[PDB]
Amino acid sequence: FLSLDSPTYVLYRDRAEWADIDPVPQNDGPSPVVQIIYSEKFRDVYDYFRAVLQRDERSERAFKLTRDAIELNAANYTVWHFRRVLLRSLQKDLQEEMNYIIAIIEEQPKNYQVWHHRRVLVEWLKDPSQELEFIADILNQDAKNYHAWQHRQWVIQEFRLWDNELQYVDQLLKEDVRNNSVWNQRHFVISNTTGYSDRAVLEREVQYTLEMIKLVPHNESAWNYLKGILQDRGLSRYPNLLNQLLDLQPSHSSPYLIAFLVDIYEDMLENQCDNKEDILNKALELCEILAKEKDTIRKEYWRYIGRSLQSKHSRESDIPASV
Amino acid sequence: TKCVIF
Amino acid sequence: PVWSEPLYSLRPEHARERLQDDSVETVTSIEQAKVEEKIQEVFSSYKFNHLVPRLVLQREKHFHYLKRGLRQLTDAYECLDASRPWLCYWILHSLELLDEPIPQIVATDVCQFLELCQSPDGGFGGGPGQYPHLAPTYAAVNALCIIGTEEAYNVINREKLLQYLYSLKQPDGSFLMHVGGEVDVRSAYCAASVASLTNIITPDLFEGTAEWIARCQNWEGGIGGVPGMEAHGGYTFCGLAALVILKKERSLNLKSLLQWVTSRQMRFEGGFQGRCNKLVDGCYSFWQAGLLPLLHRALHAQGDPALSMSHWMFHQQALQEYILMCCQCPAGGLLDKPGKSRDFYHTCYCLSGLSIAQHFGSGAMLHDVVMGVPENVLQPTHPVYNIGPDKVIQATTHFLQKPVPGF
Ligand SMILES: CC(C)=CCC/C(C)=C/CC/C(C)=C/CONC(=O)CP(=O)(O)O
Ligand SMILES: [Zn+2]
Repeated sequence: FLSLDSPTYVLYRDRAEWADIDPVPQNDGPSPVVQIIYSEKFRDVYDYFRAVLQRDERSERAFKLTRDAIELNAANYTVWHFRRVLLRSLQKDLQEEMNYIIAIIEEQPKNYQVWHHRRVLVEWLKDPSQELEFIADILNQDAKNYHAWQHRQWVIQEFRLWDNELQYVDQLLKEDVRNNSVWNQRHFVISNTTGYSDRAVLEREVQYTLEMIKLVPHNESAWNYLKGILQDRGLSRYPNLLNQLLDLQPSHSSPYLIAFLVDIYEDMLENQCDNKEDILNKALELCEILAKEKDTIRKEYWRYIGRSLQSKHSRESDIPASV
Repeated sequence: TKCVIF
Repeated sequence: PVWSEPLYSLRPEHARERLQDDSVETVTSIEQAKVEEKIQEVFSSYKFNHLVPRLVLQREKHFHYLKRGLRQLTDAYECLDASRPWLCYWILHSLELLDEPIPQIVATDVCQFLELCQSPDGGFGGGPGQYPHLAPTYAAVNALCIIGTEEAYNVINREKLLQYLYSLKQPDGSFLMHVGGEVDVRSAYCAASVASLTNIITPDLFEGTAEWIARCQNWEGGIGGVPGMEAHGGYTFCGLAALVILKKERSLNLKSLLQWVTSRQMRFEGGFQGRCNKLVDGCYSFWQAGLLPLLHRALHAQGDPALSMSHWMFHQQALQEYILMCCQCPAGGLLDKPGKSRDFYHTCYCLSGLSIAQHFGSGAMLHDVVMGVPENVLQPTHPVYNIGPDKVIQATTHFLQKPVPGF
């Protein structure tokens, strides 16, 4: 009815229809700590919210009051709980509430409560028909909104709406191939549909990624995805990978490619490859280059890896102390 | 512009 | 040498750490370039002003900022009206790190206020009369332990707290943040943190919790809010810290985790980002860097022989430089990054991260690294609870004197 931002907005203590209710002041105690000096509007709304909550007045006016309390602080989970109590108790039209939450999320998309509220509504209605499109609009403003992606995964998983998501993922990767959220979503979709075991799928993904790596060699997301989808089966399980990466050394080098090489060498030494020693030195050389020149911010990590490899892969690693 | 964690 | 620059971020080679966008511009590279340009200005300020650099932690200013906030806040904090126990915790911990005494007048007033925030059903709410919630419950307990007096400890109703935790426990091992609320890894950490400190952990309270948390580790090596989600420093800290409390860190692939977090430190800025391809932020100086002390302890517990005996596995010097040169507000308090305004949240975590970066300790071994003036050294913080290590010991010892509710 009367918006919190309306020029003709009136404090609740000045509203006739609320005259029967005595506001309930916040009980901060005798000598308060971290006491917030609330504005007039804020304190007035919450003093009345405290009153309806206390009386557990499940009325239309209380329902409208929660909208203002939420507007003043959408992070107040207690108000959201009461609002949901009122939604059911008063038999409120949930589609109308859906329109309401769609608007609140648009203005405060990084809030936890708003997304949880929307989820509850979808659950109550058992209707995901508006979700992918609504989320798409939010992601169009912040392509990395964590809550948005989390809600999207939930909807897709619960209502089995996998059919067009990979396509959606390709669209956003086109827009920004560096969007780590989209790479995560790509792995989410594939994992729950075909899986990465089907060799045709794994092949397709690796080709796609190496192709993306060529276009933007310093994009860490493509590299992490490449490693993420092959590390479980073991990098050494794929002999051509190493060679092909060494071929990008010239015109596509980066501390990322050098790092991957070390991971490949590491797994090779873990699955006792040929030229045990030759591979180790190749690895320690790279670890040093990274720690001293190519990636010094991670010097402590690279020196640790170098040490770890040395510790269990040097020719003298399995040799008795007496020898 | 601020961090939200709850 | 006389030509040698002691500050890592001001060395000539450092210029090579600037972003290489491969002439392919996207929203991500553009935003990253903007930050680096602003950070470069800060680094270059001394040179362009013809002054010798001096990294000073503005203790005096931060103290005034905290001292006042602990008592009164402007309406700018209306957005945190449902998180007042957090304000108590953030501020009290910052004062603790800065080694500033907590007057018993204050301590008792904090205790009384948190008491008003405690729910009849158990747990603490974000303010008097608010329903209980695991986030403010975690903050409340931490604040009371920082105070560490008999009065503070006695505020916590252990029987109800445990009852509250049980009412939120789910069949899959997870916990709701509050009744009718959302589920994510934060709840596991909040629950395990308050339950372990107050000694109320029963045999089945955390059944399946370690497994649920392990399901949140993804292809990236890091941990997401829920199974399937992108890896994030906030959720990763919660996941690992909770697992450490439950002594189940091994349920995770610690190696992929280690590789992921170390990659989260920005080569140019020196600070950490919260997730791959996003921006540096001072609060991650704790959520991210704080993982290294946890990983060090876990790997060492497995007998890892390659573990350094003097440093954490991240550039301690660079982190301190980022925080000291880019995260302090001249009026007191700390912040996200240059251009962002101060707040108690960042004041708490920037200092916590600074402490982590200054103090290394693996059992008997102890090595410090204090960049800038020696007065910059802070009190150490416990990597699991983020309160003084002495306060953790004191609190746990005290509650072990009590019997786990219901025996
Ligand atoms: C004990 C608690 C309550 C820990 C939680 C700590 C954090 C930092 C949680 C973050 C949750 C999250 C991923 C929120 C989404 O919004 N955040 C961002 O987008 C910030 P960034 O760009 O740095 O990822
Ligand atoms: Zn932050």
